[PDB]
Formats: sequence, structure tokens, C-alpha cells
Amino acid sequence: METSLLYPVTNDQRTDQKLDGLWQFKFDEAGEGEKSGWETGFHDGVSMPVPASFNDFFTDKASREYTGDFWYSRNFFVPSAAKGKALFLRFDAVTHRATIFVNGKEIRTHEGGFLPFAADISEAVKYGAENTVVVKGNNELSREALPAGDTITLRNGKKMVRPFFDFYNYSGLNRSVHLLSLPQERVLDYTTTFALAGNDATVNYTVETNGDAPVTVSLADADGQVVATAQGKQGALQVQNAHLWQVRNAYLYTLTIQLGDDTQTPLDTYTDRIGIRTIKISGTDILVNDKPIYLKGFGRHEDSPFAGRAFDLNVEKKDFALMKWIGANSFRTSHYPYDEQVYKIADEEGFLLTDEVPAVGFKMASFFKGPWLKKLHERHIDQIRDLIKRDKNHPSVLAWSLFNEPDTIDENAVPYFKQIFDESKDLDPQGRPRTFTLSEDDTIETSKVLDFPDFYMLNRYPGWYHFGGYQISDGEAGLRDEMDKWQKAGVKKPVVFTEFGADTEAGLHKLPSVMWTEEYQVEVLKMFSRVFDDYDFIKGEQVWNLADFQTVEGNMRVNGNKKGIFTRDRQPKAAAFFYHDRWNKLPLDYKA
Amino acid sequence: TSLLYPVTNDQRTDQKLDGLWQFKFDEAGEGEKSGWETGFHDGVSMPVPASFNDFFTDKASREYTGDFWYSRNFFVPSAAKGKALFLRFDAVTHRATIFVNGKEIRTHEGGFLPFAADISEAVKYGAENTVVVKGNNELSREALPAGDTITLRNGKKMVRPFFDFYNYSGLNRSVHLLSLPQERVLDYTTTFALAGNDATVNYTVETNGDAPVTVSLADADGQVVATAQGKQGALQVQNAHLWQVRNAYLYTLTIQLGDDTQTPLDTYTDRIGIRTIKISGTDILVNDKPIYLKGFGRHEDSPFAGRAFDLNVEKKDFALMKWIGANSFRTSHYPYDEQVYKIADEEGFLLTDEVPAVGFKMASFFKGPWLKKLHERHIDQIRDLIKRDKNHPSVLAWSLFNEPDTIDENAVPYFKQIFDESKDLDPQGRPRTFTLSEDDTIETSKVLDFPDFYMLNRYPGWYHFGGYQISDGEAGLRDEMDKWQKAGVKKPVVFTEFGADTEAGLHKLPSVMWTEEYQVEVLKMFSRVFDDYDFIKGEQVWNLADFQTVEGNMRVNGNKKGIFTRDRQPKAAAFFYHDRWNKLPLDYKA
Ligand SMILES: [Cl-]
Repeated sequence: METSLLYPVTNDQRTDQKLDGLWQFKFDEAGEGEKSGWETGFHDGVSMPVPASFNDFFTDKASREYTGDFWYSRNFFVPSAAKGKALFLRFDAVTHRATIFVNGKEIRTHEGGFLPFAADISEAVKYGAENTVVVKGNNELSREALPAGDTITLRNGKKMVRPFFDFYNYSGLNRSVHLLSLPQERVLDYTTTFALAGNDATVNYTVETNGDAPVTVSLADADGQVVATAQGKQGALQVQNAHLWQVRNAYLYTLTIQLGDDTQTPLDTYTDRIGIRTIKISGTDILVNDKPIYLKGFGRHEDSPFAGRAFDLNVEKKDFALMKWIGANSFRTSHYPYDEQVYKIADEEGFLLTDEVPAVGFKMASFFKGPWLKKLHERHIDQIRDLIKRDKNHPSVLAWSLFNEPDTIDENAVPYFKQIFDESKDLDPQGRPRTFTLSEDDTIETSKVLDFPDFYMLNRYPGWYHFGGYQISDGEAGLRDEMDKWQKAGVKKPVVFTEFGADTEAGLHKLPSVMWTEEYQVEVLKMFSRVFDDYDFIKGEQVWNLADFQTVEGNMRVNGNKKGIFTRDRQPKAAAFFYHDRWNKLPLDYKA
Repeated sequence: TSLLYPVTNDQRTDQKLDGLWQFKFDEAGEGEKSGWETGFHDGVSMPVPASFNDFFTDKASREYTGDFWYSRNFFVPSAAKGKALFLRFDAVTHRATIFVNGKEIRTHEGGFLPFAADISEAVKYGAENTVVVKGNNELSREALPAGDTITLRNGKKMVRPFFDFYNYSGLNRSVHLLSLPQERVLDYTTTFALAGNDATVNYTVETNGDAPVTVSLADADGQVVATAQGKQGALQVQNAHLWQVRNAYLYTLTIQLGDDTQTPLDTYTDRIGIRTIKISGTDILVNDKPIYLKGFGRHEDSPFAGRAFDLNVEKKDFALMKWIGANSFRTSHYPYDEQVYKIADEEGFLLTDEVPAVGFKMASFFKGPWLKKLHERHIDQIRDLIKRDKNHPSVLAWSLFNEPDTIDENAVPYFKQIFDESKDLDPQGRPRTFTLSEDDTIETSKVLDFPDFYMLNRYPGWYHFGGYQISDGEAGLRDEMDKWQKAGVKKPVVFTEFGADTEAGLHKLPSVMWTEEYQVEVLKMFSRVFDDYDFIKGEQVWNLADFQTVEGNMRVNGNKKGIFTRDRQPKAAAFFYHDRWNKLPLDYKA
């Protein structure tokens, strides 16, 4: 029930100072952190950068694999000019679980390590003095929290995780920490939808505030020129001769919201950039601004060698440099909400994102049978609400993914899907498509939930998990056989392939190819391309993965996952040049 | 004028302008005639801090040499009207001109030390303002680090450095928006003495007014243990907790301006360590006991940021250096981000702080009309470095050149001058030195009287007597070590470069150069030599991690002499030092 997830801005009514830097850090295996006073703060631990996953900074494995309570400590200054304002610490992500103490006093908890949350500390600090913030984070996985997984205990006592997902359990203060001072009466939320008529457009907005003061809304273009204004919390901004936002061709207008009448100084100002564009599913078409498009891309994680799962602006800007070069125009934020700065860059660069909530693991290799479904569901729907509230105004969000590879064959999955889909059908004012990925075991013959998603996202791995090597010929025929069945039943919704590919160890070559070589990656991708091109209802290809990424140790995991088109260092495998050639030859309206 | 690191309290603010700026190349040099100083948004987004080179897919951009432009909007709070407003640039590589709201404020030379611009009268308090930076990354023999800029037959400009590392350029370190008091602390100094279990911090405080000064020192739990009034004074610490190698203890210093009656005018706080540094003949003494240096050998180089400071890589580099048993490193070949020293202070490492006086030699140099301006910029960057890093307990010595061409008798006037103009800059009077290249030896070097201790760069078994010849290379190194011993060497000797390129994964039995085994073989050889001579008081191997470099047929995608890979995983040579260095006590050879 987060009152507001607006991204921090700086103006005369709102301040935002980052608390990033080095913190004190201590493990707590015994769980006696609070018994012995760590919540008042400490400086007898190890320095830990923020934001950063804490796991890879340690040379010993038990610390890399640590599972339990852990503590971050820091001092921060509160200016005396802040007295009277609404004061918040905004945590952009604490994986997975956090209790926040300021000066020894408990402020709040939070569940879910991938969305932001703020702590009202207005009453917990001395103004004009140094205060202390302590974070008691937790790490464990259970089937009652997203991402789904288990926590086991080695015979020697140490806890460790057995995830139901691929990626590594990178943990800790994974994203920035802000100190905010906001007006007492302020903007909490706003919403935008768009309509196009001829060369003109209309933004339809609403604004939520914690009070009754008047609301002025003003829309300015790229050069600061005001082009529409309106009064009140509902309204319609008329933009004549609009500059539409276009795939791989962004145009962003600045939106400005202010509280007060013209006898006041503005009691609050908020500011955000939005793109004027519309998204419709029509038949099997995905329409952006009423012309069909064809998705090309990935397939991503937030993973980097030094930050773990933490947001790094350098790695993010290179991922976009690469993705623009290679011809992509879309990617899915698998398998969890990304740092907010990523959606701002997709807006700036004209990319189409599939925003995913962290519901991986709904799949035991009897899931929906059990009793952890009650608590799991609360957290799932709550994480879906907060995700849609945070990112709804980004032009680059195209669709919401509400599961990843859930067990759709279990008939008991249908009551759960009915509930999730019912409870979310109206969260997004733009009413974009809501979907999920179907795993390989989940086909037109075996899935029970094919009626729900607004378009289809298939995860197919012929040539890797099935029909590998010289059997690849049988795998293509068996995929063509499935795609034949969709066609017969007459798919009325678009189909998008969202995973496929091949683990590839850069530098491994063979002629002829063998699984794991660079040549085999290309043969596999060429094979998929031949299938995609032979069916009109296939409307996009998102390969797995963009880069190689870290993973739980295992005998099938050559240090992480290696399915990337690029290495973890962000350099290209042979498959990168394949797609660089294919994707820059496919137009935006491919198949139409 | 002041290089103090920004702090946050009720008198001083500090807000980073890091994030995505706008970016454009200006190969033509038309940017100012085109009105770009007023800000622009028609370029490409570029992270700050970070080198811009590695974000482009084309080589022409990656290698670009000339004028480049950064542009950003920022907000100046109404509440800041009346304070001294500053844009502080932590590093702009290598040249900058600063514009605010289209108005040219300031320029700067040198790409690895911070500078501040007073923008108090160039902004609209309470609205958005524009900052534009016009950077240049050309090299010449008149600027540090030294090199040349050439034009290809196709018009494009290209740099050809006199040093190894790549020409990573742009906004390589954070940008701060500061709010300072009108009367404020500008500088302070610390020196230490010991007596029994007691110590004496001897301070001074530079100010730009006459208001009274008040200094207080508190221990790690916040208890106050000494106060004093006046711009000079001595704090008496009873039963002091000394700052020890790999065993730091940091007191908090608090400078406060204003008399007992008024509102405080300025507060400045820093963390210092109580410890002394003396060169006693051939020993290096920290707190009057002899130490033995072990370490690297470093660069500020990471895959995604390039030259730019990245706190994740830095804490990881420090995690590794403690794991391996090291206790020192040299900031080759330029001052590092200021965070590196604060971590060094908290972890009790000893740093050799190096100014970017690299490439003073060609493949002569001191016999050219470029020295006059070169020397201006050289001694100025020396002054800025010592002024910035003075107060760190962890800075052990200053390095004033890396591999200058000391064979020519003309180097001697220039050294004479550099060494006289730096004589009395560091209040602690720590030792000033420089690295001697392979060609500069006891037989051939002409500047051996100057340094306070000797830093040796030797590459037997790599650039000479490679492969099966290594045994003759070991013999030659002992030859030279015999001649030092003969010459009655009275100052300490520290090996500060040695090693071997190693491609992680290349194995051979028996070894060949470039394999992991050969590297261990080479490092074992150097160890055997170091252990048979008493004046040798330190081994700093080159390099800590594989770092990026100019393209060349001898550069297998950058330098590869690193004990760790560019991703910071170990090569077999990691475990050799992990064994050796964790068995040498801190007083080895005493
Ligand atoms: Cl208070």
C-alpha cells in the first residue's frame, strides 16, 4: 500500500540527496543483531558500497552464499532547513526484505526486493545534526514470496538457497537510497492516456494529492515552449500538430504539475517527461500509433560483474549502445522490475519494454496445489499493483508480464490466473496488454490458461534443452508442428517468441559445430529465424539472452548462464553479427 | 585555492550532478561559433562520471581526439542565494572550459585533479540553469601526461602517447554543486609526534577571514580528546591509538569558525590517523618501526567506466589486496579519485601518490623547447596533488616522475628545479622519489642523488632475457644489485615494476612466455633476488589487474601483466603471492 512511488525530483519545493557511498555492513547468522543493539548503528563491520549486491565483495564462499539477516549502517546529516517538511528515506530496492531503523527507532518493514518504498522519518530525526540509519535486510526464499524458492540447511548449520529461478540470489541494498524533503501537501500520483486525431493529439491526465488545493497542469515541448495547459485534477491537454513518440524515434514532452492558486507560491511542483503514443492489440497486430510493428530484441537481466544485481549507469548505457547498433527495438525486463532509470532511457531511445513482476518459480521440477498460495498471492498482486503504479506513465512500457514460466498445465492454475487477471484488469489507465511467458512444457496442447493473455509469449528451446546437436532437424520439425497447430486453431492474438537460444562459450569454435560453440549459436538462431518467417501470426523475436549473466552454481552452468549474444563483459559473440545483419534489414512494419 | 573534499553539514552543502549528460564531438572546432555554450540537447546521452570512449561502436569515436562537449541542466535552490556557490569538477580529462548559462566561467589544465568554479553570480536562484563543459583530450610534449597528436592521411586526428595506458577522456569523476559559507576553511595541515603512549597532532588552518578558529579531535566512539583555539596549535592525545599498517585507527578532526557568542560560521570535518613516517638510512619507519612493502602496481581502469572512478571496482580491488597479503600500492600513473585514499586510510594501506609526469622520454626529451611550459604544468600539478592529499595517514611518499629519461645530463637541471620547488610543500615532509626505468641504472642514471628512496622498474625475463634466457636475466639483475651494494647504498630500494604478460587460460609444461606458469616462474625468480639483499625494502609487482592500453601488436587487448584479470578474477600468480605475502611479517628484514 505504498502511498507514492513518484521518482525523486529537485526543485524549490522538493529536495533529493542520495545516501549512496560506503556503509557499514555486518552478517547476522545468530539473529541476535537487535538483542545486542546493532539498530542504534555500528562501525565495527566491513565497508559495503551502496548501491551494490553484497555477495561478490567477499573472497570466502560462505559469505557469497550467505542466507539470513544482514545489516547496513550509515550516518547522514539532516539540514535544519528541513524542519516542517515531509521527510522521507526512499529505498529504491532492498533485496528481498527490510526493516528500517532511524536513530535506533523502528520505522517500517517492506516485502519484495525489486520495487521502491519510502520511510516517513519526519519525527525520528534531529534537524540540523547527524542521524543514523540502519537496515536489517533479509535474504531467504520461500514459496510464499516472490521470487519463489526454498531455503535449506547444510548438515553443518549454514543456511543456503535452492531457488526456483535461474539467476543468482544477489542481495542487499541493490539500488540508490534518497533523502527526500517534500511539501506537506503534495502530488502523490498522476496518470496519462493518449488519443490521436489527424495531426493532433490529446493527453488525458489525472492527479492525486493529499489535499484540496488547486492543481495546474502544463505541457511543454522539447525546447521549453508551452503547448497546452489545464486546471483541475481531471483534464485534457490539446496538442495541435503533435510530435508523436515513435519506435526507435522518441519525442518527449515535459509535463509540469503544480499545487496552489495565484495568491500562493506553488505549494508543490512535480515534473516528468512523457511521450505521446498509443498502443493497441488488433487481431494479431500490435499497433503503435495505429501502424503495425514487429518486435526485435532480448532477453535481459540486471547483471554486471562488479555491481551484481545493482543498477550501474555505465553498464546500462552500453547495453543500450549495443542494442541500438544491433537493430533491436524491444526487450523484456526479466524477471523483475528494473531500476527506474532504465525506463527513462527506453523513453529517450524509443524502445518497447515488457515490464515483468518477479513471479518466477511457480513451478516445481505440484506448485498451485499447496497452502503457500494464500500468502504468495497477496505479495504477487501487491507487487503487480506497485509495479504498474511506478511505471504506468513511461511511453516505452508496452505490456505487463504477470508470470514467468509458471506451471500452466496444472488445472489448479486456472483459479489463480482468474484471480490475478481479474484484480489487475483496471490498474493501468492506458490498459496495455497483460500477459506472461509460456514455458516449453506449456504448449497449445497442454496449457490450461491460453484464454487470459492479451498476446502470447512463447519460451521454446528446440536445439538446446530438447533435440540438441544433430537432432536439431527434428527440433525444427517439432516446433513447426506446434506452430502448425496454432495456425489450425486459428490464432486471433499475436504471438511473440520471448526465449530461445544456445549456451555459447566465447572463443569455442568447431567445424562442424558442436553445442556450446559460437558456430552452433548461429545455426540455432538461423533455424528459429526460418520458422518465425514462415508464420504470419509471429509478430516478434526476443532472444535469450542479451548478455551472459550470473547464476547459481551447477554442473550445467559454466560459471553463470552463457546464452548471451554478448559476453558478460559486453563484447559480441558471432551471433551478434548475425542479428546485426538480420534485424537492420527487417522494417518496423514487417508482416502486414 | 581550495581542494578540500566536499562535506555535508549545516554550513556546507554538496549535491552530485552525476547522471546522463548530453554529448557531442566537435572535430571542426565550431562549437562556440555555433552557440553550443548555451547548452544543447541534440547529441547523445553520456554517463557521468565515466570515460566516453568505450560507449561507441565505431573506432573513429573511440579514438576521437579534439574538442568534445558535455551539457546538462541543473537546479539551483532559492535557499542557496547568498552562499558561495560552486561547481566542483573532480576530474575533466584533460582540458576544460566551464560555461554556466552560456557565460564562460573558467578553464583548467590537467585531467586528474579537481577544480572548482564559483558560479555565485552566473545562475538564476530558484530555476533551472545550464552547465556546459568544453573538453579537449589532445596530447603534446607541453602537458602531462606527455605525448603527440598526429593527423592521418584521411584528416582524422589521433593521439600517440609516450605512455602505456589508453587515452580515456571526458568527465572521469563526479561533479558537485556546492554551497559554502562566505567565510570558510580553505586548507589545514597535520603533522605528528610520538612520546611514550602519548602523541601530538600539530595543525594549522587556512581561512579567508579573521574569525576565530576552534579545532577538536574525537576518537572512533565520538569522545572528544583534545581541543585548541587559534589557526596554529597542538592537540595533546593521551594514550593514543596509533594508526598501524593493515591496522588503521582514525580520529575525527573538526574545524569550526566563529567565537563562542555567534552562530557558527563554518564547520569542516575530516578523519586523520596518528602516525609518523621517517626514512632512517635504509629503513622505512612507520611509527619508528621498520616495515616491508608488498603490493602493486595499479591503474584506475575498469571495463565499463574506463578511467572513471567506480566505487564497486575500488572496494573489490581492496578486498583482493587484503586477501593477498599486500599492504601498499602506487597510484600509477596519476592521482586517483579521492575516495581511493579514504579507503586506504580505513584499511591501513601505504600509498605512493604519483603526479602524471609520465612519458618524459622517447624511443633527447629534456633537450626541447617544450620543457618551459611542461615544467609550469608539472610543478603546478605537484602543488595541487600535495595540497589535496597532505592529510591522509595512508600517503607514504610522493612520486614526481614515472620513467623519465634520466640518462641525458640535461635531465639534471630540471630535476634540480622540480626538487627545490617541492622541498617544503608537504608539512609532514614525506619522502619524494620517482621510478627509474630499465635503462636508468646505477651505472647510467644521472639523478640518483635526488630521491629520498629508490624506486626500481626492472623487467628481466620479459623485455630482456625472455624464455629460456631468464637465467641470464636473473644473473644480470644480481649484477646490478651487486653494484648498488658496492656503491654503498644508504637509501632504501623498492622494486615498483616487474612481471610478465599472461593470458589467463594459456598453459604449457614446460612454460612459454604468456602462460600462467611462466608468470609464476618469473615472480619466483624476482623473489629469490629480492631476498638476497638487505637494502631491498619492498616489492610492488606490476600489475594488479589487466588494464586497457593503446592498440599494438604487443598489446593483446591491453596490458596483461596483471595478477588478476580485467574482471578481477585470479590467475595462478594470485595464489603465489597469497602464499608468500601472508608469510612475510610487516618487519621482514630487520
Ligand atoms: Cl529536532
